[PDB]
Amino acid sequence: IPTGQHVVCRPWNPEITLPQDAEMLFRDDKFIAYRLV
Repeated sequence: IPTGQHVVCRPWNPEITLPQDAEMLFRDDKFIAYRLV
């Protein structure tokens, strides 16, 4: 994880709601990956 950033994964949720400070990385069948910047 790049310094100052935080990568977070959550249980798969097609309707996942992320903050404006988040960027989407990818969506899996098990979990969804995003990072805070």
